[PDB]
Amino acid sequence: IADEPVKASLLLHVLVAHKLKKSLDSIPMSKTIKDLVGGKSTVQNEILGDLGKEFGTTPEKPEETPLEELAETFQDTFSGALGKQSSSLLSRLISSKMPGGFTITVARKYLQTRWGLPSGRQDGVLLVALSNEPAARLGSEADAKAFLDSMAQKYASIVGVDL
Amino acid sequence: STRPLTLSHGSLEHVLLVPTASFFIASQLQEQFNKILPEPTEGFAADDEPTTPAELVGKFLGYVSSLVEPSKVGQFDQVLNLCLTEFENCYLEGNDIHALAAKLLQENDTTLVKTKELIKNYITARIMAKRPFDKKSNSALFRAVGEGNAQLVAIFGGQGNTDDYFEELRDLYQTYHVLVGDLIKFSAETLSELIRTTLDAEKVFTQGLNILEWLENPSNTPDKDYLLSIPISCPLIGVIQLAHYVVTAKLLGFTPGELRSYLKGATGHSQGLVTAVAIAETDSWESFFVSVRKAITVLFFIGVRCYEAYPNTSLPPSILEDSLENNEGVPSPMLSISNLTQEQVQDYVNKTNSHLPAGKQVEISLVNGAKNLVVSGPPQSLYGLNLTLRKAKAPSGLDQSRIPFSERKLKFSNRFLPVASPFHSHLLVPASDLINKDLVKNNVSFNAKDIQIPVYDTFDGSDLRVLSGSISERIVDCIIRLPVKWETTTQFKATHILDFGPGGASGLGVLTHRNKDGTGVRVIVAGTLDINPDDDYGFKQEIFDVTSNGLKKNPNWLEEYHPKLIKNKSGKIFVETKFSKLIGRPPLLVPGMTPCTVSPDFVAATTNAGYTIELAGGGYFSAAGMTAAIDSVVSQIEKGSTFGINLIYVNPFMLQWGIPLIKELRSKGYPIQFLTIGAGVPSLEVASEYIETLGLKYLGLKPGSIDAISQVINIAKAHPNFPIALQWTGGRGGGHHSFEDAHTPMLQMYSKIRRHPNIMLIFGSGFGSADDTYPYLTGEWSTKFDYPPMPFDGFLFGSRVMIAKEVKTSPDAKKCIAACTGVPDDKWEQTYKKPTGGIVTVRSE
Amino acid sequence: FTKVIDEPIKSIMDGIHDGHIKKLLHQYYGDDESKIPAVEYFGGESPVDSEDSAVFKATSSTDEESWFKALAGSEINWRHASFLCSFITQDKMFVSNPIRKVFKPSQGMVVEISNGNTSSKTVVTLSEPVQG
Ligand SMILES: Cc1cc2nc3c(=O)[nH]c(=O)nc-3n(C[C@H](O)[C@H](O)[C@H](O)COP(=O)(O)O)c2cc1C
Ligand SMILES: *OP(=O)(O)OCC(C)(C)[C@@H](O)C(=O)NCCC(=O)NCCSC(=O)/C=C/C
Repeated sequence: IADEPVKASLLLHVLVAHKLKKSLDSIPMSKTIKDLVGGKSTVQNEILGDLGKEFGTTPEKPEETPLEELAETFQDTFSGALGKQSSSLLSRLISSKMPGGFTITVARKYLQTRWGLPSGRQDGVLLVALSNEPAARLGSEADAKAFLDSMAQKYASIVGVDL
Repeated sequence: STRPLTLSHGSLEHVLLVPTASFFIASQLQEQFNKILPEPTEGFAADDEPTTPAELVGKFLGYVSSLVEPSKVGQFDQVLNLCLTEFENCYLEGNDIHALAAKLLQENDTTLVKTKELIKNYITARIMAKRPFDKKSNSALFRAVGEGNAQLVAIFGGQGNTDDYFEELRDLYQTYHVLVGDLIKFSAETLSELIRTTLDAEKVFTQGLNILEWLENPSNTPDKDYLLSIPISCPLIGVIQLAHYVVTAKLLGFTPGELRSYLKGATGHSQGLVTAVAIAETDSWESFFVSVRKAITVLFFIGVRCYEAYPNTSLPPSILEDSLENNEGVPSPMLSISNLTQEQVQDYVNKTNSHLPAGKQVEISLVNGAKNLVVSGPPQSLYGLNLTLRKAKAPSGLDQSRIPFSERKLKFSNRFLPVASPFHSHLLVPASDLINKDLVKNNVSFNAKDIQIPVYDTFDGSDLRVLSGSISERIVDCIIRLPVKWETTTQFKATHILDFGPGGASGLGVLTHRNKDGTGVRVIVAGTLDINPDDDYGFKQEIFDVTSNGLKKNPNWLEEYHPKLIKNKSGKIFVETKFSKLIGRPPLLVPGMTPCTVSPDFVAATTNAGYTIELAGGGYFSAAGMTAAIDSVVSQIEKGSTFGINLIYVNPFMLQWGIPLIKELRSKGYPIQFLTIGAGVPSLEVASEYIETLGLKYLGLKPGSIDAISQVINIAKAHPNFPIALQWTGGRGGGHHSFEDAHTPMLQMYSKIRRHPNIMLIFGSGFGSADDTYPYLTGEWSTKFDYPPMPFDGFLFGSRVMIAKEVKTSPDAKKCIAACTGVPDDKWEQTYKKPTGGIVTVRSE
Repeated sequence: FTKVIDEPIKSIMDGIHDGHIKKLLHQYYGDDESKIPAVEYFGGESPVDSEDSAVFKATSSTDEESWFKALAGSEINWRHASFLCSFITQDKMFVSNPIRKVFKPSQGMVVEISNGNTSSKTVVTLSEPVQG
């Protein structure tokens, strides 16, 4: 289908949600990183370190800027690329929670064949998969395919795509 | 000539070398046992089936021992003796059954009930095979007591430990039936005789006291509410304690006399004290049935008369509903208030008692700790108190890390104990005179001469042998009305304390452990077999164990961390602490200070003085700028000299060039001894990368709050061989600071920190000279708070060295710093509001 | 306590260290420096924790930590440093101890120690198989 590059507002919202260990819905974009974190500066400074490694250059004081103004300031320079911090997050999601033999490229082939989603959508489906990483490894291949299918519909809901 | 017999349960196997003379009988027994044994399942998780070979051999011992008669000589005597001797030789390598029971729990997947079944079977076997415990066990702890390298004291618990105390008596009747079957039957006969003898006892014992019928058939056991009522719970808690004693005596092969003479002294908490004086009278197994009969008769009459004096009456449903909705207990006549000082609690009870009349007044009854009290009164009155308290306490989940220490709302728990009468209160006083006649009607008197070991009074801690009056009357007075000052009575010197009491891990032992942590006193729970993960207090097995694991001494912080002097061959004297021993320099460091230690000339000059200093990364904005600084430091210090690097964590954009830099400079072998992270403790993952990827000697961490200290203890435990330097600074420090007091968090956390030998604990903030740091080196600093000495490994001076010659600070700034008077630690928090000794707190960049 | 301006950093720190030494000496050594234990060199000891002519045969099972502790001996001297110091110094840089790399225990290795009590005379001799 249509290949639109992944939005920075979704990427940023996933990285914060993954770090705070909360569901993507539990973090409102209106709240600031300093408000969200609840006084735990070490968590807040690890978030600012993840954002600095992901995008590169960051605004003056990103902990007091709400996640909207921070998302659009990143988007002005954001080339659309996966990132380095997201490379490691997705590498360790696939290595630690997917069945033995089921690598990242086999999931990239499956979602392409099943949904007709290009590499720009498949990035987004893998990012929304990261924000709600399952506690235990999915032993069966069909449970990993049912998770990836459920994540596609959740990504499709968030963006507004009809399959 | 010996034909081997193969006895199995699925995958797990055992082989018995049965002689050819008796193999006929063993093959029958093998068949019958394998028919009774259920069909094996995967994991062996199913009940009544063994999990390991050792258990299977136990179940076989148990099966044979059931068939053999101890009086008549059957054909099964020889097979029993042979499978015992084979089980001993193969599984109990000289050691005691409880040592193997412990080993199975912490290694294998064996559940606790299957372990207790094994122990029952092994002991049953041993007694039915006409093989008593004649020979004295070679227990490490009791060997060490004979030599003089250990002093044993016996403490007996009381009420308010568990609501389900009777299960402890059921477990003793099941597991050790052949040892304490005769005791329990004697105690149940004595009680049954007291019911008939005492004029109106049937009235107070509504559902009778037929404890034997309740042991055989758990269906005829009354509800917990009845069992908990003091006319039952008092004598039966006696029985449980005496049983745990007998079990301990029999398995050690001692008569009660010998076991009593191995004790330096004994004491008790509440009705415990009655046992502790009965134990001290014991001589031989023939005269033990009078020492028990005394202690049953006393605990019976206390429990009867104290119930007749203040019987528990139905509580209004509204009160019980309110208590449940506020996550408090079910109102009882005794309330435990943790984490408040005795003054604070006595203030609240004085307010509550101002409005109440005489016959409804509460009063502090147990002083268990410094910050652990129990108030005893009418259960409504204590609900009254409980309401006044719920007003004053902060919410339990409230985070106060960002509120100054003084302005913090005091946090404290308060729950009702599982107990039916108000012990150590005025309400029971009318009983006193009745009890002191019931003891002289049943000729029950404790005489000083009959007591061979000192037994410590619960009120003042003085020995009971040196009283003028009756000891029985004084004990009663100490239980019914006089309070219990537990810290005051347990002031005796002893390396080991045996908690015979009920409650196991929730009993008197673990309380007494918390009271005298870091004094080098090991508490051993002598009633409950279990595995301690932390291994800070022992269980049952440690008493029996014959190996080194029998004799475990708890750490005495003043001895384990005593600061010493040492000297080189060059005759240079060092203060020798855990920290200086690593770095071979005095245990004084200059911490990373922006911009005091951003100067390479100051870092070099401090290193050249032979004192460790952090180069502050905070003064650098690029790998090149910080490389040129480090290169300049290395050009100014002697060969072999080292320094460290401080990186701020509230500056995450620095770390993404600074950590790879340190990694690269360490790979080229630059003399960077260590990295300190200021302004936040890293997460477990990033700390693990810093530890193994950077090739540093040690890692410095500056926790701000208790939660941060805990985080540093987690990082230490993850890498137990890597030295962590926990730099603790209070909020009184210069530069970015916490809201925390300097002392309080160390009082709470010091014990936990010393459990990790790799943590080198360094105290900072508010230090100028040797005079003010010496108490922290010696550890005497913590005696002013009635804690034991808590020595520190080293010290850091920040603000103190800011006016040194080699610091780039401008002459007019150094004059401005010298002008600031400064304030004592009590007045530091005023910096949040107004200029205080020329200093103020502001919100940084 | 910040009062004396342009006091040298050495004079400040020595003044604290010497203050501690003078108090510790009075309290725990009856104010007599002769009762202070002496060692060759003070340092290196990680916080975690008498034979003249010994022999040590390495195996594949040999534990690296117990191996070195054995070679080093109990007395703190040049041998103890050689076998337990993890790092040495080349000019100002800090490199992996090459003695430890060389004595790293492997099958066939045989360490003879001679005059192991007199640290001046001690000779450690590693012998390996060379053409059988
Ligand atoms: C001028 C100054 C600068 C400081 N800079 C830093 C820093 O860059 N990083 C850091 O972790 N701590 C820094 N600190 C805190 C010190 O490392 C240390 O916690 C504190 O100075 C000790 O308290 P004291 O100053 O009351 O003796 C600084 C302190 C001062 C006074
Ligand atoms: O958000 P947090 O992780 O809680 O940040 C910690 C905080 C800086 C707020 C503070 O409580 C703290 O950690 N205090 C302990 C002492 C400490 O770390 N001191 C050095 C901090 S950096 C400094 O002084 C820099 C000055 C330029």
